[PDB]
Amino acid sequence: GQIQLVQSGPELKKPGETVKISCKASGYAFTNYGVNWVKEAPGKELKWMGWINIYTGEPTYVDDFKGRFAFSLETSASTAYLEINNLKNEDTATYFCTRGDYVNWYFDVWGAGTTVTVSSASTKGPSVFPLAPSGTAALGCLVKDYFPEPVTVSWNSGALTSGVHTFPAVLQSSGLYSLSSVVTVPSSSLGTQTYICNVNHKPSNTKVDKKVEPKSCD
Amino acid sequence: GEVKLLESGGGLVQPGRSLRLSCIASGFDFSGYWMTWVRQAPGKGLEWIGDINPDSSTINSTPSLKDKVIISRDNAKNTLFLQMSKVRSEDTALYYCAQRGNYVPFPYWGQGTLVTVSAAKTTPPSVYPLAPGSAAQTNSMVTLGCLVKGYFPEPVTVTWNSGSLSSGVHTFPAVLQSDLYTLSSSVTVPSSTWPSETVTCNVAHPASSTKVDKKIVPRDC
Amino acid sequence: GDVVMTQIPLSLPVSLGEQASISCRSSQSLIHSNGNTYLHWYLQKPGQSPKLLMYKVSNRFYGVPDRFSGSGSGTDFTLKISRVEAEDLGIYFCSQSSHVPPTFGGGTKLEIKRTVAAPSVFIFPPSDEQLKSGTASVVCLLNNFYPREAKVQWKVDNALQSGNSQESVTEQDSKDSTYSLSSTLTLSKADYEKHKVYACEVTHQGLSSPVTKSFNRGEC
Amino acid sequence: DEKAKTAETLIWQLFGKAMQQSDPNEAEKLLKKAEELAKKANDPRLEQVVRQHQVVVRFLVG
Amino acid sequence: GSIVMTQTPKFLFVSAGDRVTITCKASQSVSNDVEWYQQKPGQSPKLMIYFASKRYNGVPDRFTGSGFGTEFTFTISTVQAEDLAVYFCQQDYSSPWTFGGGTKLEIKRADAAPTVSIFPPSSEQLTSGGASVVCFLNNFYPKDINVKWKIDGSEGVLNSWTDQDSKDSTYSMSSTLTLTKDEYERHNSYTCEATHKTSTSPIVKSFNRGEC
Ligand SMILES: CC(=O)[C@H]1CC[C@H]2[C@@H]3CCC4=CC(=O)CC[C@]4(C)[C@H]3CC[C@]12C
Repeated sequence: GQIQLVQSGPELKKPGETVKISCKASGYAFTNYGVNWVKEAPGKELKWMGWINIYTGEPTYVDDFKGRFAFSLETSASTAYLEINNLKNEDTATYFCTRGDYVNWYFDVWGAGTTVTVSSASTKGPSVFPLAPSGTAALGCLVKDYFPEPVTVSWNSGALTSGVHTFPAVLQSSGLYSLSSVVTVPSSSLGTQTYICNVNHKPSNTKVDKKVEPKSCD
Repeated sequence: GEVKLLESGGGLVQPGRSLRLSCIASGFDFSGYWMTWVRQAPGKGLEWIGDINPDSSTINSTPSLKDKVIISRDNAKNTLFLQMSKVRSEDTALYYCAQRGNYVPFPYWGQGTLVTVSAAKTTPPSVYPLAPGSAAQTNSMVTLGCLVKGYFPEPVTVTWNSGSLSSGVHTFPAVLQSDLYTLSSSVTVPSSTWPSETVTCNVAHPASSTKVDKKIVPRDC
Repeated sequence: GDVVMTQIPLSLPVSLGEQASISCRSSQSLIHSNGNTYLHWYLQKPGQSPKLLMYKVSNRFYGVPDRFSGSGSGTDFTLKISRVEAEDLGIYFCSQSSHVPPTFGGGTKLEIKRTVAAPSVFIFPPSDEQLKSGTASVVCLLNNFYPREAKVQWKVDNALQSGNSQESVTEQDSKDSTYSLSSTLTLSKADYEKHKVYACEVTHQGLSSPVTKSFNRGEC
Repeated sequence: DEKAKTAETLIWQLFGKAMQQSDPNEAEKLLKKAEELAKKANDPRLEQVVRQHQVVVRFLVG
Repeated sequence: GSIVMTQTPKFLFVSAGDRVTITCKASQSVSNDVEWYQQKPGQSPKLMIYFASKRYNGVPDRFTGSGFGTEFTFTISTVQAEDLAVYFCQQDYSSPWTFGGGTKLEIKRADAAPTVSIFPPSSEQLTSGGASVVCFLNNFYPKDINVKWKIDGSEGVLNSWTDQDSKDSTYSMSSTLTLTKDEYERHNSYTCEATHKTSTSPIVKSFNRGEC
């Protein structure tokens, strides 16, 4: 079979809790390599967390990652577990489990990565407001105050796809997210074509259809 | 097919008036690339005038010409327009329209049109034959010519037998004197071809819209 | 302490069909005692896990195309691509294993190069529905420009604002390779109603002068 | 080569035995036996593997 | 302020087969946004090099471009006969976009004597009241040359020089003498005399109005 590592899905937690991530190996002799853990923070460098040896199970950590982190093994099921206690807001990151070799010392097989997000904000639906237009005019919809990611934005139920820009979401100070979706249309068609933006946020089960019109300056 | 850019609207304009130049593009998607107007003074280096984006939202122009020129485009007819107001003698030049592409800067250039700002009056050219004397028929090659005198303004196009004769033709630059231009054009042909075959010089002056065909005839001695 | 890896440059614009070069520099000697130099090069594509490209300075991992080459020694190492393709875009970074613990470089991003282009600027005021909630968001949009470096400033009655505006940037376009930027300014209702004239000022390398888009509260 | 694969399996087994040992002398004896087996196999790659295993074992256990 | 591009050298006199180099220098960093154009006499500019190292489609391999920062170079390994032109360097790093002064390339060759022909005024110009006597000097080198008009042996003169031919690299000159009809008819002998480097004695072409 194809040599691979499989990791669990994303994790959302609140401060003070404990999380456990699994990494299952398939396709080779599990006891002839080493299992290394790597942490990637948003906008930072990859940082080696530590490694566990299959022969004896003794883990080795860097100085920065001692105490709150734990490595464990289940050799019969060919699984490695990473346990995190006393979560903070600085632990939101993506974790990879990778295989390390004993003869050339590289990391050749990597897992898909598990995302861990810690925040004290609760689930909330989005709010949609029209950025109204006022030979080419630009308009759009602003999505504000929703948590957590992600939301899907479509125009005319997917009928319009040319020139649509959907910017990545940014975290506000209060702990909620916001984004904007814009599109440019010919000026002559503003008074004839009905433009509707559809926003879908699955975790809150919220679907909103907002109609964008030229501002009634009259 | 081949990318073609064709300018029009040039010629003579009196000082203080307004000028409108057009440039038609064909052979590519006109609504996808930036379009640029550039100019060159006679005998000098190139100077950049400005450019415009596909949907006429942003226009870049040289700071020294920001208040004098207006650029526009029409994707319906594949056309680009330049308008200038209160032109002076310093604007006598040759204008090119160029395409500005995404991955190549200025890959295609037009032919360019000549703009002359002067207070003189248009005068049709005078075309005279230049036949060799009786003592100039002793060589295997013989030279004939046509003299274009007393025209204004530039340019005039001189061809020999509607462009069939292209080798051995020298066309000297015109000389300006008393607000009138004068030039001569010479052609060297084998002595066995003339006067057996007809040689005719065609002179075209678009500014005065005058086309003259003058046959080279041996001197009536 | 830990060996520090510095990579040059941070962003590398290259065109398809040409050669590219990336430099990695360590803080100290990477030559191990037994004689081998453990410097490795990894590549990561958007939305995927990193994949090994080169191991031990100049060897090539199985499956890697022959156009990748590596060289260097001491504390200077270099990776060279003879003919870039569409699938070689991503983030490349070096790593060492000669001194505990292994460390990773900052990463160099490869992107397509094209000509300069100025942005188109638009400004959107706050709607009435948001104003009924007690907040006001003003949006400034820069459309289809290149390169990535542009500066946006917010002026409220000719006073420069600071510390309440957030920016967002899209990825490079797949058809003509341009960007787009959005700047949002957030105000409370009282502060929004204390002033009249709002302006967004844009400075870009492809524009001869800064561009100001402004409006007045309550007007049209 | 079947003999090379068998020798490689034996070398890896000896390395595993050495990794979980408490007396460095026993690990040294096991590594010497592995080196002798590699020499009998007449393969430079096996000798390289044994040399690397010696370094790793001496670092981790010693 | 506008970025100033200085290009050297202004003139180049090289023989066929040699190698030439042109240097374009900026007043401040322009990264690698430099393009090199070639313009032949009387035609549109043609793009040769873009992005300071890349070669445009159809360009022969003997043209190379290099440089970075504030200095760039344009190199021709083997100059041919049809490479006579004017070359420009342009930057588009920051608006406004500025062009260099341009280098004019000229070709040397062996010295050649001129061919001299003379033409009396035509009948129609005489009917119009004027008289133009023309003297054509074709295919000589180098450009330096002296032309003298002699009416009845006694020494309204306009001189025109063509651009260097791109095939055989020679210069041709037209000398025009403009007079009134009466002045032309008051004299018979007219002589065009050429003094050139290729000879120590002037080439004399003479005609008489009475003769035809
Ligand atoms: C098998 C494995 O995962 C490899 C990857 C990185 C390797 C380590 C890299 C650093 C190192 C250097 C040495 O000289 C001793 C062995 C060690 C400590 C290596 C032991 C084996 C490791 C942990």
